Amino acid sequence: ALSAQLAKDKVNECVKAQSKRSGFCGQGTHIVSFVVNAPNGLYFMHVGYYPSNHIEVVSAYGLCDAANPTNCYFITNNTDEWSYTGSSFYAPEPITSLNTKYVA
Amino acid sequence: EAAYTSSLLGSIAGVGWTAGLSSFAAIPFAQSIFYRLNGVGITQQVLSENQKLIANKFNQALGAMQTGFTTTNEAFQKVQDAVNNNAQALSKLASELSN
Amino acid sequence: EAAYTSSLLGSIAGVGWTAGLSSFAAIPFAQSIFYRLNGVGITQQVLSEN
Amino acid sequence: MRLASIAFNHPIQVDQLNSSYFKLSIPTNFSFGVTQEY
Amino acid sequence: SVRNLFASVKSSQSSPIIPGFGGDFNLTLLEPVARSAIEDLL
Repeated sequence: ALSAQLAKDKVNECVKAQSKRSGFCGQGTHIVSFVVNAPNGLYFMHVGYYPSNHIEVVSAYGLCDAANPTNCYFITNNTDEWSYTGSSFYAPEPITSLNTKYVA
Repeated sequence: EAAYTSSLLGSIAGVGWTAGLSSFAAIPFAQSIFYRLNGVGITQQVLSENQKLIANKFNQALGAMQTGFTTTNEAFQKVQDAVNNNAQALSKLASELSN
Repeated sequence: EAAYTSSLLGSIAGVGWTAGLSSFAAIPFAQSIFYRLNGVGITQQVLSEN
Repeated sequence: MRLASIAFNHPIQVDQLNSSYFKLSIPTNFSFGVTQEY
Repeated sequence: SVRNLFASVKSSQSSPIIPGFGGDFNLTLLEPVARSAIEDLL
C-alpha cells in the first residue's frame, strides 16, 4: 500500500506532469515517461536527456555599455549547444552589478 | 487494466503542457516533445525546429528498451523478485509446513 | 566515501545554477551564495553586493 | 584469482577562474532514453 | 543500496577542491589529508 502511494505520485510527478524537478524523475533532464502494467504493479520508462560531450567555454556575466542598462553569453557574444548572434528576446534587463562593462 | 493505461498514454501530449493539470489539449506528440525539450532543457528553438530528426536518437533509445528485456536489465529483475516473493510464501511456505 | 563528499562540495556552487541541473559553470561560492540569497529571499543586489 | 581491484571517483573537473569571466561545460550530444524502475 | 545511493549522489562536474572557496567565507568542509574536519569531529 505504501509503494502504491509512491506509484500514484510517480505517475503525477513524471508521466502526466513535465519535469522541472531534480529528484522524482528519470536520470538527467527528464523529457517524458510511459507506464505499462506489470505483474503485481506498474512499470515505468522514464526517458531522459544526456550531455555526453562537455566543452569548456569562457563566458562573461552580463553586458553593460557606456550607460548602465545591463542585459543578463559565450565570448564576441553567443546567445545545450551551438552559437547565436542576437539575444533579441533572450536577454532581460536587470540592475547592474560589479566590475563594470559586464555584470561580473 | 490495459484500458486504463492506454487512456493514460493517449492523455500524455495533451496533459503535458503549460495548461496546468487535467485541462488536456489535443496536441500532436511531436510538438509535445519539442516543447518539453525547448522548456526542460536550454536547447534553443533553432537547434530543434531548424534541424529535427532527433527522432532518430529517441527511437534508438526506445529500441534498446524493446530489444533487451532480459534479467540483466536490473529493473526487470525486481519484477521477477516480486513474483518470486509471493510465490515463495504461497507455493512453498504453506506446502512445507503442512507435510 | 570521502571522495564523494569532496566532489559534492566542489559541485555545490556550479550545480546551483538555474539554466541546467547537469549543465555546470566554474563559479565562486561567494557569487553562488549571493544568487541563492536572491533565489528564495528577494533581497536585491543593492542589499547584497553593498 | 588476481585480487586487488580498486575503482576511483574522479569526474570531469572544470577549474574555477580567478578572472571575472568564468568557464562552463557545455554538451554537443543528446543520447536519450534509459530502462527504469518497477 | 549503498552502490545505488552513491551513484545518485555524484553524476556532476566538480571543481577540484581549492583551500580557498568563497571570499571571506570559512569552510570546515575542506579535506586536510581523507575525511574532512567536521566528519572527524562527529
